[PDB]
Amino acid sequence: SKGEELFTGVVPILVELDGDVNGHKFSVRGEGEGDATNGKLTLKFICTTGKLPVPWPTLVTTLVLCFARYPDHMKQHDFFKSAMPEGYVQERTISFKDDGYYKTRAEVKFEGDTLVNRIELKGIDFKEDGNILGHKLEYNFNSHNAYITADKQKNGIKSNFKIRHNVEDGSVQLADHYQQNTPIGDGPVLLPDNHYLSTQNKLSKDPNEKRDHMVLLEFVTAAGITL
Repeated sequence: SKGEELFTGVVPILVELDGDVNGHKFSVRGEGEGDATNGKLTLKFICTTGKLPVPWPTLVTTLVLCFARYPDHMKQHDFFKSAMPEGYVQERTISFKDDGYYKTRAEVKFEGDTLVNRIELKGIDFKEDGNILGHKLEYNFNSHNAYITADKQKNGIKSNFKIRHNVEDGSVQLADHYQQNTPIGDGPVLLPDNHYLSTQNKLSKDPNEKRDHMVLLEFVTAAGITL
């Protein structure tokens, strides 16, 4: 696609999330950069409203799939870049087993030289003293893969995948994601054959940062279509 040309190099990223979970209002701002040539993303996120009232790991998937590395033989299946620079809407429901759910709406698009992900998140039905409101999840993130399918009726893609969040007591908290993406513009996009994205996330802290924050390194690689 033409949009892929915008991703030859490292591109600055801005992420802005406004959230409301069981009426708890919070905001997150992230900045960093991404390189689709190796699928590498590096960002630092800060909660600008104080302590983040949900666990950082539960926001990773919400907080830019246009930076996935699509191998040469798969570039005709990269919807995310094909929608750029005008961008796409990414919507999810994320259902936490035995607990509440998030609904998210985001726009991912260029503003100048910078790729911006701006999200509104609503969480409801979370349990008092549960893993989410109680912050009982380990500060880590399991590698995972997520399958992408075309949604030709909406000129977009859809994906369903589960995230396993480790709980402090050794149990697992599943987060079942249902995702839809649709282009913002009316130009042609690439609707893919079935494939998957392979994602790894390293979560860390900045020793000099006093605010509640998350340093994230992510690799995202497309796979599942042989030459």
